[PDB]
Amino acid sequence: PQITLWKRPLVTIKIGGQLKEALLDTGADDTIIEEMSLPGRWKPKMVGGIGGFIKVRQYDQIIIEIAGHKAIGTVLVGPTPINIIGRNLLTQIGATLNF
Amino acid sequence: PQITLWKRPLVTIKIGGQLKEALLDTGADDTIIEEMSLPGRWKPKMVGGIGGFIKVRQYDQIIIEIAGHKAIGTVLVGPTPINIIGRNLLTQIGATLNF
Ligand SMILES: CCCC[C@H](CC(O)(O)[C@H](CCCC)NC(=O)[C@@H](NC(=O)[C@@H](NC(C)=O)[C@@H](C)O)[C@@H](C)CC)C(=O)N[C@@H](CCC(N)=O)C(=O)N[C@@H](CCCNC(=N)N)C(N)=O
Repeated sequence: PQITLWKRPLVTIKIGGQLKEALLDTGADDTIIEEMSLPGRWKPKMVGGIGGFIKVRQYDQIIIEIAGHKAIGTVLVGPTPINIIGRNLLTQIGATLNF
Repeated sequence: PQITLWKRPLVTIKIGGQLKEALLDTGADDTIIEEMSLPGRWKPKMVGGIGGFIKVRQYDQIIIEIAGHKAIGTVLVGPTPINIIGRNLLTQIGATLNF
């Protein structure tokens, strides 16, 4: 699909058998979702935003469905105001910015 | 142009007669530029995201050239780590997210 930006580009994702809302975020290097239970061991990572840095838990090779497209990659878990799908997974679904 | 997301989608912009590099960010409601001088009166505003909130100055009716495309809208000025072009101006250049 082609998505205009008059409204926030929110989509439905499926992770860990749950449906959650997420923002398609070209301004994010990585993908971050709010606190949830994910399988496997995690590693520590620090990420920065407009207001500074936060500590998140990094999980690898997580299966996640984004607006119907399956992706398998790195997901960070932490205190983010909203679930964000970043470039790491956007490239997997073949997303591009056009104008 | 069609912009892939293997890398950060940065583009050249022209504001206040100055050339700057900016990030095309579908995850940003507004446009935030690094500390610089702009004409007119402004209002204080607080914007947030990952890491918390920061204080910016809001200037309205500012003309900005985004990668060649002239647009007009509100521009926030503050201590941002990177110049961000949000949806308020992305819509004006007809930018879309395709996948
Ligand atoms: C420095 C600012 C870079 C811009 C983006 C912003 C954004 O991710 O698009 C987020 C996503 C939405 C909320 C989480 N948008 C925002 O943060 C924007 N917020 C908003 O639009 C709304 N705010 C809220 C809280 O809803 C609006 C209501 O104000 C603001 C820019 C203000 C309009 C951002 O935070 N990117 C992080 C995402 C986290 C991540 N790791 O992917 C990033 O890539 N950080 C990189 C490097 C960033 C560049 N380097 C640096 N010097 N910090 C990193 N690896 O840590």
